[PDB]
Amino acid sequence: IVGGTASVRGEWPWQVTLHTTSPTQRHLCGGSIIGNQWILTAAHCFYGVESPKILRVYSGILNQAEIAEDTSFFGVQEIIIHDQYKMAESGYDIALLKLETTVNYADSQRPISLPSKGERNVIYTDCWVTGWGYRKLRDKIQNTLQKAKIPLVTNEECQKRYRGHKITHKMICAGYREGGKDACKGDSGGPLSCKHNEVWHLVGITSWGEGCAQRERPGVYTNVVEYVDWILEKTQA
Ligand SMILES: O=C(/C=C/c1cc(Cl)ccc1-n1cnnn1)N[C@@H](Cc1ccccc1)C(=O)Nc1ccc(-c2nnn[nH]2)cc1
Repeated sequence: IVGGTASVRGEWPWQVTLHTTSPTQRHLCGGSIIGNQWILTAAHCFYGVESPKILRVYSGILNQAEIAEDTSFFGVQEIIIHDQYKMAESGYDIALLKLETTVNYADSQRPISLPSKGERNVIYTDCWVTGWGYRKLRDKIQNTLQKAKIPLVTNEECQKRYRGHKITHKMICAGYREGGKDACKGDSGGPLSCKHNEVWHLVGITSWGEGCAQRERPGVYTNVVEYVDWILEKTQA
């Protein structure tokens, strides 16, 4: 997260850190708890991942330093990637992880609500991006979970900033014209969370951008409301 600040324990309890163990254990991507056995994340996180056995999901984490060999984690039973997905920049950048065991909800770990199709006209004014990603294009994975409040921009605006791409209706963009606050490397798969009528909604999944926090280059996110039917179908199995 560029231009953000350290979060406090318990303020983003749907946020998880997904680790891979191959070739060695490290943070791979963010994710969001959406059900007792279900993490929603980005499809692009699973490049080269041939088995769910190498994945570990850690919940209730503020600092990566909390994760040692003796720290509890959730195993992954199955990775479900959208069948139209090919790469992040062309969309369908969404995936589900079915956990091996169930998350017992607490103030440290609880699900975020999905957006409603009836809310497509809602102007979300209180949106936050979170994660352990770089704080500059060249930086490193953060110990402490970061947060930044970032304004949504219209898809029409976003398209003008990425004329070499197609910004689709299943994408949503966020950023300042002058830059300075954005997701960055290591934040992908995590949530863009918007508070509306005193409830947090999972509006976006951190997906891609050209550089981090650059002038006239908003961050691009998977537009979650455009996938609620897909999420339902896949979780009903
Ligand atoms: O995490 C991201 C974020 C990309 C991104 C998203 C938005 Cl909304 C706006 C700008 C973005 N960036 C553009 N250039 N950098 N960020 N991307 C992942 C892509 C990816 C994930 C998994 C597998 C392959 C590729 C990444 O680089 N992740 C990442 C994770 C860890 C490290 C890392 N560094 N040191 N140790 N681990 C570096 C990069």
